[PDB]
Amino acid sequence: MMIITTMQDAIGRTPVFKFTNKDYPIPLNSAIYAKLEHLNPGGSVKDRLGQYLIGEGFKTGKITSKTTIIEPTAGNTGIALALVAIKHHLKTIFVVPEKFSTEKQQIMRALGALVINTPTSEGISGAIKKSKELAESIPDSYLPLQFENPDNPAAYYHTLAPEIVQELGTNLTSFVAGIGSGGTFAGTARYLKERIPAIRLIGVEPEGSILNGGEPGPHEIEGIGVEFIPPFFENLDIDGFETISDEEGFSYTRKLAKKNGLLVGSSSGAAFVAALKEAQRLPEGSQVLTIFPDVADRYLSKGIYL
Amino acid sequence: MMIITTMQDAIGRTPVFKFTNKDYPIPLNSAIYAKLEHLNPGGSVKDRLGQYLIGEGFKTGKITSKTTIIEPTAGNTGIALALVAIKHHLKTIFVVPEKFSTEKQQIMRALGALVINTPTSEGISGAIKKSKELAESIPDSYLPLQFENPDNPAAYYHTLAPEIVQELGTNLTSFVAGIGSGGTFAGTARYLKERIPAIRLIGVEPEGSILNGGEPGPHEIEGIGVEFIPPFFENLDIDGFETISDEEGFSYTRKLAKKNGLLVGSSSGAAFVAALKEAQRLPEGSQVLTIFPDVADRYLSKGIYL
Ligand code: MET
Repeated sequence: MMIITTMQDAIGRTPVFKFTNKDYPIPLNSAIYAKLEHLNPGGSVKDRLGQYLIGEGFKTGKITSKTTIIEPTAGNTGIALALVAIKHHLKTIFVVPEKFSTEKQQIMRALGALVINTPTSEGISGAIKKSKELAESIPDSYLPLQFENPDNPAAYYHTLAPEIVQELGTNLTSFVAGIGSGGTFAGTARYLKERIPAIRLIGVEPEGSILNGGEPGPHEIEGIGVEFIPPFFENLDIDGFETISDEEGFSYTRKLAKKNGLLVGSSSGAAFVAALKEAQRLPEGSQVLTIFPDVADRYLSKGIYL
Repeated sequence: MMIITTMQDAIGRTPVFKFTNKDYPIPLNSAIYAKLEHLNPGGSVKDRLGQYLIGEGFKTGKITSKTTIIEPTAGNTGIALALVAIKHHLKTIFVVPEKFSTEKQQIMRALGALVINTPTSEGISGAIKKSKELAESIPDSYLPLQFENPDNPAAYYHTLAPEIVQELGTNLTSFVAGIGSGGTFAGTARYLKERIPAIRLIGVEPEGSILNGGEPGPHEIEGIGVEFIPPFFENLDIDGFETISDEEGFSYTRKLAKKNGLLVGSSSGAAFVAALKEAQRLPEGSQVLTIFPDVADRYLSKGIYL
């Protein structure tokens, strides 16, 4: 491999898992390609976001040696920012709704971050509000606000999307990806659409998310789901959103481990189910791309694998 | 990176982290290189053992298509064997003392293994006894018994050690590694000694292990420690053993996360402190190799980072 002097040097260049009709009920000569972002050193796709936000921040002068980074997060963005902050010894404060993965919060604190909790029932919106309060009261603070910052999708446009095309070329029928903030989906989709105008775009949410108009509500699937429509979707021709039940998402999370040796989180299982439904509706020979965002190990304290 | 159809394709080719006097009290022009085996897809160095045992088993006829693999394990070897078994659809049975490592047992089961528990107070020896009973009573079984099988050190001799010399060359002063069964240390040391006759060999154990003549007793560090001499050391010229207290091992586990963004187990922290002591006693310009065996994530329920 390589000799590294920073864990930042290990971010990206992740493999792609190829699934065919020999693995799962998929049409003849069709394939699903899953970009394995869980193999990042921070254990999620958000490692790329962290690296990009801090890197660009130093270039624009939004981040200096004096800066405290404050961000609301479900966990992974916090881990990624804390990991990347180490090289420049930046202080970090993450606002996390309480019952999101305790493992992720432990890891954030292990990396030197302060973790402040908000109530689970105010969701991510409550975390955003609280993060804004802290920033006003902390000198030299910087609030990336992944939920609205166009640098969120741009991170993936510039890092993850080029890697996909480098490995897979332009022979893709569809791109299917879970939506939380919407950055991964929107940034990657923009890049693919520029090179593959005919590609189909499917966003994936759990039951109790609002993208298909349904009522908001709790869901065991963690990492995806929106409480507000992401602002990153305006220039995008999205073909549909796929709503995945907890039962189905966890079922395919368990199958990915048992059948394929992939130890991925419930948001990966959800994305995979959505990719299987998309492959099943397309002609033979279709090539469907998805992303597996994070590792299963941060959810062992919950049901995952039961 | 690559397109893979089995998670086995992703075993090995791990990076090496280089530490200098910028990071820790290491003499001028000296360095510590840590082979990052925690980044294997099963989360540990044992992935190499699993891959080797199954590969060679097919080669010698010890394993065929409807062999059942049986092994007593306190976790990582079970994960590795279960992960590798998937490709060839082999069934696996692991005998694990109840209360040894829950997270690791969950992962074993997730990968398709049957996990059978023994009493905690009978320790690993109770698991070994029970595993022996199963093997006799199951036709076409295979019972590696890693703790006495010479194929344990051979795995590292053939896989890990050549990879290290390809990346780092022959300018190594010392090899410092934790001892559980002793396979990693013995296999790697044999190969390094052949290529680098002057290399120093230091085995690492926690307090309450017996290699430096201390009294046997429990230790919170997980994965390393012996209550008796491993049978793998007969033809090794070992320079010393380093006994690491739980306080020191856990302290350096926390430092690796906080200072370096490395999320590694307590046996990595222990190895690292031993490597730091070794670097500190050698001339300027010395190059010390160590191995970080596994990921921190499987120990968050045990307060690894408190
Ligand atoms: C977009 S939320 C930020 C963190 C990541 N979504 C997680 O699940 O931890």
